[PDB]
Amino acid sequence: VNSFSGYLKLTDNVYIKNADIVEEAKKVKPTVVVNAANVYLKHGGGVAGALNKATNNAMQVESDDYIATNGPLKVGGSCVLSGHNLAKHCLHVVGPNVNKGEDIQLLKSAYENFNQHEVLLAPLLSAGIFGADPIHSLRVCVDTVRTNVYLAVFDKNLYDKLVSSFL
Ligand SMILES: O[C@@H]1CC[C@H](Nc2ncnc3[nH]ccc23)C1
Repeated sequence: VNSFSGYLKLTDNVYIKNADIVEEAKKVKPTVVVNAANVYLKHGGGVAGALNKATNNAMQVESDDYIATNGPLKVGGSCVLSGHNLAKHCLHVVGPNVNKGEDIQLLKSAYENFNQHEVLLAPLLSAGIFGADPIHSLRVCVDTVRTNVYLAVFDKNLYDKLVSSFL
């Protein structure tokens, strides 16, 4: 039993809700919140900008130190950093950005990072400003993630489309 509430169950291990991931993280305090990161951990907009804003820019400060030490992430890769006031940990995962021409097949690799964590609160990778089809992202999530994932979808209209079209 965990504290996630109001989710629709899609599969044995994947759950979905119309929610603001920032507000969901603030209420649940999950062990892991996933950020829709880029390779530079520049959290300017989309989910990343919203998560970072909710940390009063502490996520960005920590991220800049991480990059200065380690260099950029790989597309499809991840790193674990602090969850600040939102979660114990933040798993920064880099899905491909279609608006940069990145290969969509890397979306499966990106979701594989979730399997290193037993339970996660997450957005749909490569959705929103990353330019992928959220319906495809949900399919890859379901077919790749084996651990327990709670997906927060900000837009009510998209949420309804994802549920109604789910196979
Ligand atoms: O990137 C586009 C634009 C926003 C959508 N993604 C999100 N999904 C869950 N919670 C969120 N809070 C803020 C954004 C957000 C998709």
